[PDB]
Amino acid sequence: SGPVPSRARVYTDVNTHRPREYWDYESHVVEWGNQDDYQLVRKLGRGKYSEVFEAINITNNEKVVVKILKPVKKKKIKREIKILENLRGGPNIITLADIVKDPVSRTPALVFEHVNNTDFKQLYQTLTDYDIRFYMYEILKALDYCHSMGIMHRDVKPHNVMIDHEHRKLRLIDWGLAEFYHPGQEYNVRVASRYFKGPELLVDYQMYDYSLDMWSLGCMLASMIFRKEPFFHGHDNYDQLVRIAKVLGTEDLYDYIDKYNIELDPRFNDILGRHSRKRWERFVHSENQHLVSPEALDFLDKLLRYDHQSRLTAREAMEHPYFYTVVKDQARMG
Ligand SMILES: Brc1nc2nn[nH]c2c(Br)c1Br
Repeated sequence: SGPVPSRARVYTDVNTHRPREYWDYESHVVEWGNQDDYQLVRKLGRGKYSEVFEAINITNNEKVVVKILKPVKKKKIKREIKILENLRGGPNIITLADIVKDPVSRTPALVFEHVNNTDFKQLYQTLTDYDIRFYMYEILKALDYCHSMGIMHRDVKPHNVMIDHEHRKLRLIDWGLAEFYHPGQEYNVRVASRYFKGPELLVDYQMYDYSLDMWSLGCMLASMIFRKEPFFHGHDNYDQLVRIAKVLGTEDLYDYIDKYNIELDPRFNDILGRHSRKRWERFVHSENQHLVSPEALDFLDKLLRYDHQSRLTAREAMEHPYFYTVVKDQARMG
């Protein structure tokens, strides 16, 4: 039988109509600068693919962020570099300032523009109802741009959103997992963080598209308005689907499985069970009532869908009543 093919409802062929140089990142030539132009000041943290430092550009004494890339295939380094240059100057996208290599260790490193970020473990506890709508609108500006540019982030989560709350600025960072969308291509489902993986990654459906980012965004919105971090708290990839199925119900899950003829892992046979689709009022209590509204629930409900085709696009999300007040204040400032 095999899975049913799928295509994105928006920006399906944008990369096809580009010159081959735009998406053929393997043939991209990189001009490696000298890392001596930067002096590391502080370690801002580290992850599985890189360790991040705050550095100073000794030529003009401006703050930058140096991200020393951990050993991955050069093909994947050019991918992140090509994507960052294609998205350069876009709304709420991090700005790649330079590409350098250590003269001694010869290790590649990326240099980004500095951001004054407050970690969401201290910031999301302080966000008002308006702040969530405002910053979600900013993330949506970034997602709509890169999707329109044929690029698919595949790792949307609070750790990858730097917010300057004093200046109300926001930047979407960490594009090491981003990929170009091409209709018909089957991608690796081993992407994104566990708590933000879309159902298509959990049931191993490889022909996904930009809508994968919209599920991750719905997981962020759910945790912010309900004050439950994370919202789907699974112990592994298989239990992650059971946590989703206990909220969105199992009826729409098996309809999704049947629609795309997805071969379900036999491990899911005994753990999914049968669950109803819970109304969002079960997650509202005295601590989060000021962040929940009929608009927030209607908007959240339209993001968290099994069928990736039925999720809102980034532009459709920006047109939701949930953002009406943010759009108006933006207009007068204009
Ligand atoms: Br500010 C800032 N903080 C980070 N923490 N991890 N990666 C980071 C990046 Br890229 C920037 Br820019």
